[PDB]
Amino acid sequence: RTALSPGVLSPTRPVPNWIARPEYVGKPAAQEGSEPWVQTPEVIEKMRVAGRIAAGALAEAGKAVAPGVTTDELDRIAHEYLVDNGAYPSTLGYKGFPKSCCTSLNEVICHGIPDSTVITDGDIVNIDVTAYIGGVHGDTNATFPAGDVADEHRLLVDRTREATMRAINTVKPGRALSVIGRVIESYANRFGYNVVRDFTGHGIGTTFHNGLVVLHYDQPAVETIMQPGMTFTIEPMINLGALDYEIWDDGWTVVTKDRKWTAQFEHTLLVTDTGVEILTCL
Ligand SMILES: CO[C@@H](C(=O)NC1Cc2ccccc2C1)[C@H](O)[C@@H](O)[C@H](O)/C=C/C(C)(C)C
Ligand SMILES: [Mn+2]
Ligand SMILES: [Mn+2]
Repeated sequence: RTALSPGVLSPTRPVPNWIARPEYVGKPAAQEGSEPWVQTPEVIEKMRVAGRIAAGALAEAGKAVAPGVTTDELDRIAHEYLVDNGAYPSTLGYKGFPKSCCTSLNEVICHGIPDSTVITDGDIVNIDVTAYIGGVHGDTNATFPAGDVADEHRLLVDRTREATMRAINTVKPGRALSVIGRVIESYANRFGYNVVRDFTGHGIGTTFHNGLVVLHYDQPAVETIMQPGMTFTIEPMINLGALDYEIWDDGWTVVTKDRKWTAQFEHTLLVTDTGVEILTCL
């Protein structure tokens, strides 16, 4: 189709009052960035719940991706899943973000705002859902095809899923955190793709972005070694075209400047005593 432009947002969706809000709702910023990177066993138990719920909501929204649906509808479906399972949608009110997930079509790198945009045949759409429950967060995203997607776009989506999975498989106690982005970027560059730098994965736990940064490109200056009980996301955004990007007037939606398409996948991971566990499985 043509380059995307913003549509119209629906009103704020209410959350039942008994579901606890993260502290950052309504505030300019969150109290995050200095929390421990290794979680207690009690928080890891709570994060398995949050991760399962976020994974259910992402799958339920994903089922609705089809030509003719709006991105606003994918948000209604994710929102209703979260609140029916007693979770707060962590994006809603983080730095004023106005919706309960991010929906990023085609050339949107990330942080697309669900709205009246209608998906058509051949689009790809990333849906990114985070659940807050039990005082902890779980964060996952995936790119879904709508209709008959062109080969070059189907391959970019399947290879971005593959790069994410190959990076997950490196996680274990003692591994250098920098191996994640060496594996992702070495694999993506086999095909001529370019791995986004300015947006990264992150530690997550009782806070959304806890100060730990997970890079998806090769950066051996990072000295961090993975520890049992560390929790973080791997969420590479991979571009067909160049890395240059622009931000829309809403101050959220990030688009490639050349309008070439881009895909992303994300899980929340636990470093176990021997390897890795995906917490955002249902
Ligand atoms: C691509 O997006 C990731 C992202 O911006 N990382 C940054 C890594 C990092 C490191 C330190 C501090 C903040 C951050 C955010 C983000 O974590 C998404 O996965 C999340 O679902 C969306 C969150 C909103 C839209 C509410 C922001
Ligand atoms: Mn996410
Ligand atoms: Mn994330």
